[PDB]
Amino acid sequence: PRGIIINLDEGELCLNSAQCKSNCCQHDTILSLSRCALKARENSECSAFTLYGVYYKCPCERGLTCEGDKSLVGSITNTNFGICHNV
Amino acid sequence: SEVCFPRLGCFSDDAPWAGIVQRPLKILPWSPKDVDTRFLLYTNQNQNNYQELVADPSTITNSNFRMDRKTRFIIHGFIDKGEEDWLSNICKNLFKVESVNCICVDWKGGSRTGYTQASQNIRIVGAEVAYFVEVLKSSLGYSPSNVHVIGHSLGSHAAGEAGRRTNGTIERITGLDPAEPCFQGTPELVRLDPSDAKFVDVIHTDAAPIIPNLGFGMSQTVGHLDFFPNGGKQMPGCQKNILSQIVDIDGIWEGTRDFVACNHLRSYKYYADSILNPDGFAGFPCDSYNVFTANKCFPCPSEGCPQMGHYADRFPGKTNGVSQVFYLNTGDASNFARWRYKVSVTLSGKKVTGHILVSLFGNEGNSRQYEIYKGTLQPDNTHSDEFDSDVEVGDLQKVKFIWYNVINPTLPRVGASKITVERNDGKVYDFCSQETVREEVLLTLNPC
Amino acid sequence: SEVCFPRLGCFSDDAPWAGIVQRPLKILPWSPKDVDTRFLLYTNQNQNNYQELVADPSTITNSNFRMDRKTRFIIHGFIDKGEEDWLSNICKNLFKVESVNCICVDWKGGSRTGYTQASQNIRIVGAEVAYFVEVLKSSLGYSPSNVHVIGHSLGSHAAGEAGRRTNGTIERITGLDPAEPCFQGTPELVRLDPSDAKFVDVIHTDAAPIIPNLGFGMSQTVGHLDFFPNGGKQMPGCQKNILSQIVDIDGIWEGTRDFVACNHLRSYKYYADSILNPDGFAGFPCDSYNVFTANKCFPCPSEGCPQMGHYADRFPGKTNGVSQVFYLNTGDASNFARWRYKVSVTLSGKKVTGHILVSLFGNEGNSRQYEIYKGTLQPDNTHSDEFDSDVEVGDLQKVKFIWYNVINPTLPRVGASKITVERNDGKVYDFCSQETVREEVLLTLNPC
Ligand SMILES: *[C@@H]1O[C@H](CO)[C@@H](O[C@@H]2O[C@H](CO)[C@@H](O[C@@H]3O[C@H](CO[C@H]4O[C@H](CO)[C@@H](O)[C@H](O)[C@@H]4O)[C@@H](O)[C@H](O[C@H]4O[C@H](CO)[C@@H](O)[C@H](O)[C@@H]4O)[C@@H]3O)[C@H](O)[C@H]2NC(C)=O)[C@H](O)[C@H]1NC(C)=O
Ligand SMILES: *[C@H]1O[C@H](CO)[C@@H](O[C@@H]2O[C@H](CO)[C@@H](O[C@@H]3O[C@H](CO[C@H]4O[C@H](CO)[C@@H](O)[C@H](O)[C@@H]4O)[C@@H](O)[C@H](O[C@H]4O[C@H](CO)[C@@H](O)[C@H](O)[C@@H]4O)[C@@H]3O)[C@H](O)[C@H]2NC(C)=O)[C@H](O)[C@H]1NC(C)=O
Ligand SMILES: CCCCCCCCOCCOCCOCCOCCO
Ligand SMILES: CCCCCCCCOCCOCCOCCOCCO
Ligand SMILES: [Ca+2]
Ligand SMILES: [Ca+2]
Repeated sequence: PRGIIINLDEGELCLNSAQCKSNCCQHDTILSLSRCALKARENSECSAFTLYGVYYKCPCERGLTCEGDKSLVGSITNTNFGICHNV
Repeated sequence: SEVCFPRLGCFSDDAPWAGIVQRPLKILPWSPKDVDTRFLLYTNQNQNNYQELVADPSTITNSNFRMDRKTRFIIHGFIDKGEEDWLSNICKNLFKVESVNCICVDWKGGSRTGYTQASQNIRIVGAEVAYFVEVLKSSLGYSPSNVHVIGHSLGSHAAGEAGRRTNGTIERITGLDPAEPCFQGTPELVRLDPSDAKFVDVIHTDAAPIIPNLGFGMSQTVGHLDFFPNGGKQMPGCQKNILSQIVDIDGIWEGTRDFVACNHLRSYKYYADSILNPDGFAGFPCDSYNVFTANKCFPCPSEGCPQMGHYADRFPGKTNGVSQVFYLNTGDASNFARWRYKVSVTLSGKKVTGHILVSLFGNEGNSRQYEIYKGTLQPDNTHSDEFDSDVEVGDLQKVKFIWYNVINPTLPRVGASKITVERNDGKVYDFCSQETVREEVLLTLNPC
Repeated sequence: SEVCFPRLGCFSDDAPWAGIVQRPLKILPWSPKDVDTRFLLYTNQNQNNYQELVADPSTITNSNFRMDRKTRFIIHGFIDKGEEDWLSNICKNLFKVESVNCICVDWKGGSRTGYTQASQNIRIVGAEVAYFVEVLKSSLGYSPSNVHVIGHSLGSHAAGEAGRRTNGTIERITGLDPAEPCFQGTPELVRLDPSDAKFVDVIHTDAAPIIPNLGFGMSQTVGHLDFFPNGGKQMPGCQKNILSQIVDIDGIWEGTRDFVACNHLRSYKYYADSILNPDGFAGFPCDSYNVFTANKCFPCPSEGCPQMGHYADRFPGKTNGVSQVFYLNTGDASNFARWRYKVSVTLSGKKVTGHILVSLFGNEGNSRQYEIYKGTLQPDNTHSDEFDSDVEVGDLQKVKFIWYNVINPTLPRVGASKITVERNDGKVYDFCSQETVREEVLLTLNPC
């Protein structure tokens, strides 16, 4: 979904997390469309930093650490999914 | 002028039906054949595909209609038809929570004409829905008690017709953002108003004025309880760019409807969710909305907060007046349930500039990180705010604190001696630590 | 146009204050010097001769005013002044029942001008009374709770001003027959209406229309409870010949006032008595007045009857709606308290033509002889009626029966096997005899 403008609200359209205010441009599958979403919270699913710039599950709010898969398969298939956790 | 039609009696174009100044033009209702009021039945026994009733007792006695249940009518409004998914949602959600007769009310024939026209036919739509209650009551036995009629825009008024003609004996009428133009003003005998049923609870999601900011909603009170979620005038989730509003996640019909009358339409949105979140819509008496956002009137009064939407009917202080207004904040998307908590933090460490930020943990679950203050952080100042958590944490066990956006190489440290959280319940929970932490670090406080 | 005056702020002659069609002419309020609103204090410590307050806290703190009591304002209306005995009666009666601050409100300067004019100054009179509550509240501490404002004709509206400006926080506003012309119609923001106080109970004693039967009273509802004693339009005791109305037993001022606006004035009459008879004014929900006289809706509903007048404030189903109308019947003179009882008699003896007639006896006292039926009396027919006894008998012990106006030399005899009396309470008392009696003879029945 085209976006092409900066500092987007949640629910707005995004090609990439750099545009979102949240700095998470999420979308539920590979074929769905990327809309800004909110950083996951403690204890909710997350992904570690993707280069693809677009998430199936967001990065966590500050102070938290996404604790789950950080494998190779994951990094290419954009599925390094972890739960957020304190330290 | 006057027309009279078979079942529905006569229809004068006399004041205050027209001529009066907020309703100038003299125009009549249409034949009860053009309106073409239809009654689309849905039950637990038959979500997904509707039955169809006319007032004919045999029809409703040979149908999935059940008079050992309870009945809810859903009347659309202008430019809409009783099939449109929003009317079915409300039946679906209702079926999750409840066993019920969920009659959607189509009058798409009547509704697609001119605005003034459409606002005129509603007397017929009112009179149809009114007549149906009649035959239920007298022919079938089904007391106008058990009826609850919900209507949106023009439809709320229709429900006011049905309510009026029924000598105000229907249990409840719900006004999902009543239509302002030629109804706001206009005597009790044109608009919805608390007289039209035993309890009339209105949700105002697009008040503030047709001129010049284009609101189709009613400033005016009406009904007993009068909720103005998000302050009534500007629903959050409706200022999106054109592209994002139209291509919205429920398909490109919904986004166009929200492109056209977003704020206006949110009324049945909020109603729909509240069916499923019985506690997510608590409303707050206040002398204003600004005074509410100015954090000057929390938690809920000793009697309770009304729940906005499906559960306003269980408020105790309910019929006990007229035009009681209440404020709550709602989500921006399609779970809209929020839960207001007040949190005050007292700071340790030393003078730093930045934001504080707290997150609640409780036996139910835990919350996002809501800001609380931002500025010169510095020790011993107590700071406060209340925020609309999108998680109901329940009974608190802990909280955490976190701050950001001023560190020299110094690596300053800031902390919280005590944070007390007050639920809308009224409870205050106390949380203490003598720790400090450096920025972007999560200090948990425990109950002192 | 607009004027602004020292204490009372500004005064627009803009719609809906004028220009609007039930209130066409554009006219302003008078200087707050011409109205000359005065506040005549009366207390238990000083009936008979009044103190005088202006909003000046020292004045009211150096007066017999007492803020550990409760305050009632009495605003006259058109062509009247706050001295006129009716205002003092209400303070006197009040003092019998109650310890109270009974402020009569004179605005005789404002009231003696033109009608349209006077209806205009009331905003000032409203604004004065409103300001007074203000200083009480803020300067003195005296909560607008403890205020009850009663007003007659134009005055009721004045109270609506005071109520409005006070953000509807005064405990009660009472409308002794509000003035119709240029107020019936006119938005909430001109007339009395339930918004102007926490409880607005109206007594309609001269509704039904200025054209062409000359009623100065309001058909319109207004307020929460809406009593129409004697059906609202034609107060009994007001159809006397000219001579008897003018030379009435309270002097020849009162009879002229009653000669001028009898029905209209009865409103404060009924209010005055109801202070002293706490139970003598019970009112009855009904679909009409005709249906009430048609004896189709007695006794009192399970919640209660509102007492019309001074005690409407103790109804439970009180604020629990808006425009609840009630019917009672009242006397024709100056104790107006009545007590409705329903009596059904079943006849013995044999076919005779004539009237039956029953009289109640109870631990409190006994009643006149009220008719019950009249026509072909004949045995085994049960006949009924309800009547407005001018004595509250209390708990019945016996009744008696008597009949008249057909005897041949035959000396027929007629009697009553059973009479059951139902109080407005709901109780039914049963009374039986197998006796007959001949005409003009008192058969007592006893409780079976
Ligand atoms: C009682 O009144 C208020 C309560 O806050 C105190 O402070 C402010 O007072 C003003 C006037 O100084 C308040 O506004 C009032 O509005 C009424 C009109 O209707 C609206 O009321 C609310 C808000 O819109 C809605 O819920 C409702 O649906 C209506 O839309 C009128 O009573 C007054 O307006 C008129 O007043 C003046 C002066 O008399 C007129 O001549 C004007 O032209 C106009 O006709 C009233 O002004 C204001 O908003 C209040 N502030 C706040 C923050 O809420 C008073 O000091 C207090 N006094 C007492 C005894 O308690
Ligand atoms: C509801 O009412 C009873 C059940 O007890 C049944 O029988 C009578 O019903 C009629 C009408 O059916 C009742 O009359 C109504 O009159 C009202 C007129 O406005 C006034 O309302 C009351 C009555 O005077 C006052 O206190 C108030 O301040 C006003 O002066 C209106 O609400 C109706 O008239 C208007 O609406 C119709 C209705 O469709 C319009 O089309 C008319 O032209 C007009 O605008 C209404 O007609 C009467 O009191 C009842 N009495 C009794 C003993 O029964 C009804 O059929 C019943 N139906 C149901 C479900 O309850
Ligand atoms: C403004 C764009 C061009 C004209 C649009 C007209 C048709 C809109 O219909 C699509 C569905 O709209 C749903 C909103 O309907 C209610 C609007 O109500 C206005 C008065 O309440
Ligand atoms: C300016 C000179 C006097 C005007 C002549 C009046 C003629 C009739 O008056 C009778 C006395 O007034 C009683 C009726 O009042 C009706 C309005 O409400 C008054 C309530 O206090
Ligand atoms: Ca209505
Ligand atoms: Ca008013």
